[PDB]
Amino acid sequence: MKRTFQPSVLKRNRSHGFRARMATKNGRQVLARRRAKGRARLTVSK
Amino acid sequence: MIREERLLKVLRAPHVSEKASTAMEKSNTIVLKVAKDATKAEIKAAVQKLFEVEVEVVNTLVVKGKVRQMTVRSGGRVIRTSGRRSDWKKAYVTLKEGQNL
Amino acid sequence: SRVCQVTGKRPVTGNNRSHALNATKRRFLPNLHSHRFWVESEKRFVTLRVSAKGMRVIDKKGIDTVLAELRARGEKY
Amino acid sequence: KAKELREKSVEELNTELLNLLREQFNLRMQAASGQLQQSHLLKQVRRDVARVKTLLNEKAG
Amino acid sequence: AAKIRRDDEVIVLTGKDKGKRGKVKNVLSSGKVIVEGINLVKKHQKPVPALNQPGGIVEKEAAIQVSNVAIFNAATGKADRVGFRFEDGKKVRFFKSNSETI
Amino acid sequence: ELDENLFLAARNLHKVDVRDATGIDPVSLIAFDKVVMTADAVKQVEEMLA
RNA sequence: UAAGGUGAUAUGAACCGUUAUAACCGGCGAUUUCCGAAUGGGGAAACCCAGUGUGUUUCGACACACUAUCAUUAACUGAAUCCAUAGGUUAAUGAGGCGAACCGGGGGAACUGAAACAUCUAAGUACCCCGAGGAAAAGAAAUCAACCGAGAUUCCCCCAGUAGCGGCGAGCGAACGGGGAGCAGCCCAGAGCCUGAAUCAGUGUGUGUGUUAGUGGAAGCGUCUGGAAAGGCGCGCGAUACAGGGUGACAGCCCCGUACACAAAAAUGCACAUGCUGUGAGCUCGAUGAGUAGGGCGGGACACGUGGUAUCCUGUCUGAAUAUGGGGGGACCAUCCUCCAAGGCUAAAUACUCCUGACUGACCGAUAGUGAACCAGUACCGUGAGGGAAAGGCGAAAAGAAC
Repeated sequence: MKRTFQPSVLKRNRSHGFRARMATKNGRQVLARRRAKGRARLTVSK
Repeated sequence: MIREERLLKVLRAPHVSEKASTAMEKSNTIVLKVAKDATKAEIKAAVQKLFEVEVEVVNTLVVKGKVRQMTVRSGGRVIRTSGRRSDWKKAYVTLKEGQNL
Repeated sequence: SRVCQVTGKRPVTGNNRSHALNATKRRFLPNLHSHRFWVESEKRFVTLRVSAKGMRVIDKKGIDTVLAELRARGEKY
Repeated sequence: KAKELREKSVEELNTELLNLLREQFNLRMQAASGQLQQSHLLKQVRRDVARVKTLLNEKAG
Repeated sequence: AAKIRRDDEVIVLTGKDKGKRGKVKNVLSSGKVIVEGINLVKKHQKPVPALNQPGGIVEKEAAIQVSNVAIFNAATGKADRVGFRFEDGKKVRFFKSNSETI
Repeated sequence: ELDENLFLAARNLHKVDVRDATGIDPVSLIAFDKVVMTADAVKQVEEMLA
């Protein structure tokens, strides 16, 4: 059966990547929270 | 033109392997480790100047490093660590007719 | 936005109150209009978004005075 | 080392820098090829190069 | 500002070697010293043909606390404490019981 | 009065406390084995205690 | 400041140093890849592609600098269109982004309580957004009072759970006045006479005092048990030092310290004193903030839910007097009392702690205390936002077990 995760690097980066987070102020607020928590990986960007 | 300091930077080491030895003894080809950002023109100039040989052509590839695992002890306690070895660039330098080291 | 360029009037919020006193949020809007004003000194028409109150103010003070005020505030016209 | 280096001029400091860079390259080749029992020379030449171009940068105003 | 250097004749104050004397060989940064032939331990040396040999059981000096030794006066023949003072603009050590420079 | 000479000489003795006759407190009067008061201190303590 | 060093892992190797230019510590510099506001254009962060100059070249090419947007200002040029504006190019200056709480402002719930629920409550709370500072805000009476008087703001304790508000239910809840902390008032709406006339900001020197490395510090031995003495026993000594920590068991006198007394090439904070720079002083005449006060309509704020409703704000429509004038004194009127709106500035007492140092605890002691005593915001889980652990202890010393 087809499962929900159907990976694609281009779609991954376009949806949750660093430049996508930086494009809006809500996404920029996501990054600030993750910096405050001290996350080792800020985004899915790799 | 490439400055001499750049040339003294771009060459890292001869690369030793049986593929390298066979290449030298078959095709007059020299295998080196080079700076990861060294272009083929830079490698050509560096070999031609620092080794005093005449170069036919340069072929390059990037080698991805592997994950290496070993332990470090930190205050009377051994902890397992993991990390990736750094990437490096390999040059296949074909010599016209000269003899190298 | 819905801001008068002379008086600075802008939308404010308040309550709708029913006979049973149910309160729902509402908005009070300024009586904004776009008008071409004849500036005698500059021999041209200047268009400003003004409320009717601002138009009365222009009548009282003259267009040149309020244009000077707008320049002082940095407002662009 | 920095004293008599400071006594030299810009052109002499460039010649010294070039000589140190060639010496560094030769040492690197030696170390790679399994020679160079004297491993301490690498750091020595690295710090000499740093000193020389510190002096060079401070000569240029 | 150390009070114990390399060639100091010291006397052990505590620890199964009281009264023994020897020269300091090394001063470790952890506040410990190696004194010639006092704190002897028996090391079970594993064989390593690359650099050493079959190994066997060897005797080495083990480090001892600096607080556990005292500078030896050799004039009074006893342990002594050491202070600091300036002579000709130079810091020097002197025996506290004797006031003589070391 | 507070004598600085007396105060300094008593700092390092741990079972001795020097007080000012206005710094007396109920616990310290009970705690120490003996209480020594000068006559001036006695008069001052009377004045405080009426 | 130094007899030891080349961070941990770390053993080793190759070396550096021993009055002084080894290492270490502090001030000031230098270097400071790429991404990121990211700013030459682009982009799926850490990558792709340039343009214009300057210089170099072994003619292959190479090095360096600049080139974002917006705001303000200036120069140049320049449409319909004559003048002119709009527009365009180029310069100079500034901004931009991040960050814990505190602060001001623009918006603004519901659960809940009312033993149901709609007025009301929760609550102008949570939350979103904008902006600033070391604090912010407020602030120099169109204020109170009561026929006596006080004299700008802010904060604490009372007044007082009072007077009131209130499906007069649930609930909300003052002021007057009193005691304290702290405490300076000024300027424009304008001319003359005098005139830099102190003032306040900026800069430069000098002194003082801190901060950023440091220095010296004072005194114990014998013996018993014991693996080891700091313990027992005996006899001594220091104390402006018996805070604390370590050392083979519990040390004032073994060590590091502690009391106390000193120290700064250099960079800086704060006080003063000076030098200069803009500033303005003082006197006399004046002037005294209009689409404003007030009003009608709809809302909101005041403890105050429209009520008999004072006062404040204003979305909408109106609209004075202007010092022989105006505002307020809880509907309203008359007396008489008090103040002078429609322009501004202003320290202290007050709020907080991402962070730095010292000290403290009838606070915890590894299922506790931070989620995290440990390489933890990690492993792992989730597309993502996000969630999120478990895991400390050989011994005094590795002497960590040759054979």
